[PDB]
Amino acid sequence: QATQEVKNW
Amino acid sequence: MQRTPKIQVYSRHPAENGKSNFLNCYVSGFHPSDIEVDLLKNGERIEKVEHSDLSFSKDWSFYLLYYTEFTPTEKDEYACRVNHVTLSQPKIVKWDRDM
Amino acid sequence: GSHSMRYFYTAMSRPGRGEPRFIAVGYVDDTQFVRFDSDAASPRMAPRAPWIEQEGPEYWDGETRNMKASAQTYRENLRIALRYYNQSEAGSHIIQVMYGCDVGPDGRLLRGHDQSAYDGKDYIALNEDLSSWTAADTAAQITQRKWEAARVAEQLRAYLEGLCVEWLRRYLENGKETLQRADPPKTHVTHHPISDHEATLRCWALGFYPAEITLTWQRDGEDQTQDTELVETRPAGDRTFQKWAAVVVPSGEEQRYTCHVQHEGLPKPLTLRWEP
Repeated sequence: QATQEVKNW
Repeated sequence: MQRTPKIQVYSRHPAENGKSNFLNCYVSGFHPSDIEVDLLKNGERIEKVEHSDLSFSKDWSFYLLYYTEFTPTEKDEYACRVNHVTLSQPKIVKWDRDM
Repeated sequence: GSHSMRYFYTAMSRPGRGEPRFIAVGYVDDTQFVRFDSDAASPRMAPRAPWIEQEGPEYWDGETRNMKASAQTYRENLRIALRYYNQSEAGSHIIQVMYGCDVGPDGRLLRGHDQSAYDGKDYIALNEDLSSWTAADTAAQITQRKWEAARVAEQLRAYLEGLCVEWLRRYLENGKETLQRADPPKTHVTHHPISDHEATLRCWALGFYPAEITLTWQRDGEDQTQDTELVETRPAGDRTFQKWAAVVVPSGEEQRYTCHVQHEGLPKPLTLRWEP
């Protein structure tokens, strides 16, 4: 299962 | 900042004339990811070739497997033809059943 | 033995040819099991291994929702990267990401990974502590400061120690017939004269899984590292891999050469020679 993005660059 | 593809042309199983097999063209080590690959039979493009999903190595360079079913014979010549931004002209690598 | 799970993202801008393409693939060891492509007619997280197909619609809908959101995030990150490198909106650029977890034979976390690149060069990496970052340049230091302020590492650590290893353990069990089976290489040496006084010996390894292998030539028991031609390990297309190693030898000296093969499917390393 993939993880979710937390913050942009 | 660009890396030219390495190219290997080979079969899934040891080649036996008249026995069905898969012809593989493995392109790797290249960057950026856009790349044009044709498999050729006696110089002509084979239709409906399939390819793997784009992935990449620990050094960020990309790799792809192109493949098609084929039945090798004594006289038929196979190759894969590759174009990439790093190449002035398409590179043709002939299938050598001992490589 | 030990196992890994990895997700690989590639986001590629293409000004004048639409929004950036986003492709994600997931692997367990050397076995791909999912894919997502934003250019597909109907983009979805889709199965690529038989043992993942049994996951239910909640799984597939959640993975698809995440991938669509991640594609949007990386489209935003490509625009941000232009500002960080003083680049124009005319050129094509690529962000790559790889992340995931390694477990030991007992299923416990061995180490976690979360590393990114811009245009094929290291950008930022989560350190092995899963708490601090290594930035490759002053642009990635801007990202580092943002991610330190937002405690991003804590959230990634929670994934890497938790859901990452839990799902990996589940996949290993559901795919135990293949993911937990090593296939040893089938090996042989071929001989090709080059001239009247030199010949090529080529040591072949075929049909093996996983891809990690060592093929070495020795001459009189001494490794021939600087004199060996070694091709990149290549996929056969049936989950297996192939590799060969070649040396050019003086005619009449072939029996002084031995090929050595190490692979996790072999109980012991193998020694082979040309058999005329």
